[PDB]
Amino acid sequence: MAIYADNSYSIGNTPLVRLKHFGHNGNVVVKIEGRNPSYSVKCRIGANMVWQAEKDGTLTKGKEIVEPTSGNTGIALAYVAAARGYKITLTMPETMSLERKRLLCGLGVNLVLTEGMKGAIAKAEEIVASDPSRYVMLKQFENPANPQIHRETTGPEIWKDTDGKVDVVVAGVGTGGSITGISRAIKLDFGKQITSVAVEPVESPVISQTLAGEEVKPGPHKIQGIGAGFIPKNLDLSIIDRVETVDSDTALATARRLMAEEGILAGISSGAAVAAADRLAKLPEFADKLIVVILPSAS
Amino acid sequence: MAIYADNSYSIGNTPLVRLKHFGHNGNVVVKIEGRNPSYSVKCRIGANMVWQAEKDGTLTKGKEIVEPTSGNTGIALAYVAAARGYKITLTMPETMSLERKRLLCGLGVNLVLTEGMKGAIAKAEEIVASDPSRYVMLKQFENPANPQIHRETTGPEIWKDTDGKVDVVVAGVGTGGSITGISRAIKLDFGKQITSVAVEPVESPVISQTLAGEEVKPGPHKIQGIGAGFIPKNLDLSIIDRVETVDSDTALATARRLMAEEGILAGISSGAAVAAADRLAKLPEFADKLIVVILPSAS
Repeated sequence: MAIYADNSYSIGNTPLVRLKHFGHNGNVVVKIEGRNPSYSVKCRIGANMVWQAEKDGTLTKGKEIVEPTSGNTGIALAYVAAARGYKITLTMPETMSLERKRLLCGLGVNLVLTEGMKGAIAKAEEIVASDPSRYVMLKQFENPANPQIHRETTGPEIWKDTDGKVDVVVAGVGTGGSITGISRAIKLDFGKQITSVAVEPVESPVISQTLAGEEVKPGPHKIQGIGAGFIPKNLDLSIIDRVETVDSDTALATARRLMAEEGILAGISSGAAVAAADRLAKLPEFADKLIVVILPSAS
Repeated sequence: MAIYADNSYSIGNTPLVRLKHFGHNGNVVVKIEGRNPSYSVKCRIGANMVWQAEKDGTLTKGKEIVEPTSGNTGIALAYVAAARGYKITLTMPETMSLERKRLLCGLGVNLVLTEGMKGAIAKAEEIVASDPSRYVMLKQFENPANPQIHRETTGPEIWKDTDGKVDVVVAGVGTGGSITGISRAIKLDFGKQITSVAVEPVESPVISQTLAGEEVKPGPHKIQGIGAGFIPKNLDLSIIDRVETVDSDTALATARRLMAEEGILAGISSGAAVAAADRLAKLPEFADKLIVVILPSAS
């Protein structure tokens, strides 16, 4: 019966856990996206972007994946390329975690060394163009199969596990696919007018500055996985009800609290997402509303 | 609806994935116990041992857990003590991973430094006896709630997800609870005469030497999580059909293969368990039999 044909098909069905030391009488529940292959939410889009390029015939036997590693998107693509027998080439800067090196190289990846993150993007492109018929780039910030997998899985899991009671969905934005696809699932396919809340670093609040017509001022920050410093094409502004900003220290402190007080290990961007939800959760406005927060990764 | 009241209740329902480059035409399927809170199988027993001591009244508000950290059992207990509001004290040797230190201390654990693993056991005991009314020791190698949680969850998940077709269950033995409880579920509660296969390091094959009446010769090895060098009280010899030995290098190489060829990240003890299953899987004897292998952890 329920035996997945490869590890890519095992993505998702991640759990909902109620928070005890956050929110107001249990109105904050978290979706633990770390209970995933490759230990992050990115497994969903790594699988679906590979899957869709197969349906497209833009990806076939003997074609080699190339992608600019967005830390976690590289691991997810790596494990999927290995699960489906594709050669893969990832590009990311000159250092990062030497654990991420050993892991990617352990996953059978061919890794490419560039000199920042806009810089790594380049050497992927000149590698793709080095031979356009051997190489496919998936482009995670604009590939519609990124939000589409969330509209098809992440959103519906939230709908089913909350029996339709979900009132607010809180999610940080890196590529924007999670909140776009979730919000699309619940508003458009299920028909409930929830409050979609994007979270971004207060140190780089380009979504807030954009929507307010203010000067867009990207800046350095420590909240890994969100705050790309621009509006991704996979972030559908038309569906964002509200934007919440969080600073790195609060985002970190919140991650520590989730561990010590809830027994939940999550990355700093989950701490940012929880801090934002807790803020909403303690407005009387949201006192009797079920808030669901995405925890995108483990650590 | 499906919202867990704390992280301890979210244990389990881990997935089955068919292996492509192991076994004979798909007869090896793996159970990814790393898709668990705390990223290992031990989450199941950390929860259930805490839960059962609560039912017992051997553990109540204000009592402080003490336990000799078996690497992964410490992390699982840590996250459960935090999820249920217990103070916890774990004992393990003088070094290990300074990441495990930061994680345990991050999980709110009070950590105790001893000078080997039989040595760490001692300072827990003299801490418990330092005040028997404040401290509870759970004793993972002999506590029946360890195999009992596998008879209640792990076994039945295997039964349901294979629609009863599971013929062989392959599992490494540290405390012995996984294979005991699984085998008890399938043989005794469901009534199928499967082949229960224990895996142990060839460098320390005390189960094989015992069952053969030979000299029991424990020895050093690198397969972390199994091979305690003795017969645990939670390992029910009466239910073991077969014992398979695996060396550290093969166990490691197999873990690498699972990553590079299957896209599955698992620890070295999962590599040992897969190597053993692959051996069985390529006996004509087992050619038309579904083999389920426990992958106990991520890394």
